[PDB]
Amino acid sequence: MQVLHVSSEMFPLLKTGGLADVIGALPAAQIADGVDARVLLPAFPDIRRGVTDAQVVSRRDTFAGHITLLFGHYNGVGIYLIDAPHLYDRPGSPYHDTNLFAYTDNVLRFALLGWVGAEMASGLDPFWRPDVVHAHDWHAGLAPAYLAARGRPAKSVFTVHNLAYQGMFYAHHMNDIQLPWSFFNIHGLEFNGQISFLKAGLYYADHITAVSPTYAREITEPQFAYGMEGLLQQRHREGRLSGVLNGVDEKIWSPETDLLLASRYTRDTLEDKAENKRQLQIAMGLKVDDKVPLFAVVSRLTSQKGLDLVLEALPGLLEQGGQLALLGAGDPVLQEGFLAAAAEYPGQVGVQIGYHEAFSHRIMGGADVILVPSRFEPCGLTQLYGLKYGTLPLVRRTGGLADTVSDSSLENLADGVASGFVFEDSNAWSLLRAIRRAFVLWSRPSLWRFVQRQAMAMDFSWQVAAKSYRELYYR
Repeated sequence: MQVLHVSSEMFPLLKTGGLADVIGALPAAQIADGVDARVLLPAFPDIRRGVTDAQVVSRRDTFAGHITLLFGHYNGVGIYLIDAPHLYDRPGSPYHDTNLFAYTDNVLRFALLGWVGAEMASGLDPFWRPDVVHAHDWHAGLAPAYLAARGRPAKSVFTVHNLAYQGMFYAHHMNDIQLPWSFFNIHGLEFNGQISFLKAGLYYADHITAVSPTYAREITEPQFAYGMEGLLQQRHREGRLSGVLNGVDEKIWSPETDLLLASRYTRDTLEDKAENKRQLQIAMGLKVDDKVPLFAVVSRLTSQKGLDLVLEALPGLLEQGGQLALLGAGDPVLQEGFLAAAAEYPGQVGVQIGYHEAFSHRIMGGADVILVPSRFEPCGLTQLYGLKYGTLPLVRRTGGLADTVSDSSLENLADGVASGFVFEDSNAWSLLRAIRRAFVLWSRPSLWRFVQRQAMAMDFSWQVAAKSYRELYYR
């Protein structure tokens, strides 16, 4: 089977969001799983620097200028690049000028991405054509549309990584992107008076995907849907809306090999995790002290994430002996409160304001618990890391989290399935209850170790996502 992924970025060559890890990690899983997967990306400069061996496949004109299709490999997976300097050769963020405004011609720039995707399905490359074009997020949102206009030469699945970015453009661009006029219709890429690459992808795709089974069900509810509820419910009725959980690259994230840690450890050497802790408390300003549970937060500081809730809970958490190390940024109000808390409880509350992937690993590897109290969770990733590192996640029961963590109930404990802590409601009382639960578990160290081994044993690798999508593709 032959899938072609169409996105706008790919770890590690270029990344601005979690989407790029998928594109960077899924296709290789697929390759090893019976699916011949390839990737089509704009030829952004540092996307291009990475593919040393690129060679020409075709030189063509376009409704947006001279493209020249290249092909080479990267870490063993086939990459196609749309070489189009007037469009793609730009320093700064591939999405905007130094002055932080989008590139006005962006519509042309990503319609192009879609169109090449669709063209691939019609044989733009004489040696290889995809059975399925897998389009990814609004950037590739038109690919399922161009496909439709070509009477669906290959099947298309579109996954939404960010229901939030609608990919809006003015209606009068209909005259530039070369799709059938009829497509600009509420039943089609029309959305609140404008074009929407997303509504496009959402409407035209043979089948749609969200990043988790439940967030898949979730977005059919109007609270979640950013106004796409109608379409979504329908695709659901029809059975062309499901969720597939994303994966975790063992190569980057994994306590056995993580070169960022004071000490690597395994599921049956958890005694080795202790220096990692010690070091963390140290590095963060916290009483070095192992008799006590260290709760971490590594997240954008926002309401969606639940940190207002963490802040309300804080005093209680501290009251019962715990400590908190936080690493993130976002809403001012929150930043204040957490600094205030550090000031108020120096030694047991330690707060870094900012962002820092290297340091997050040291956190992920030192902490005892990882707090993910989301009001809703589009990209349930943090908690997978926790599980993988044996640092038990405490999470709200929503999106990916609801699919990924097992509460430390007696049931789950005896069934050897418990892997963390869960709370139902989005208020501080219920969070506190899970916090309480954590201490109670903590105070029975052998059980704690029991649950960590369980967390660590769970398979949330890409090989899993691969199977899932493989199966999808054959339908």
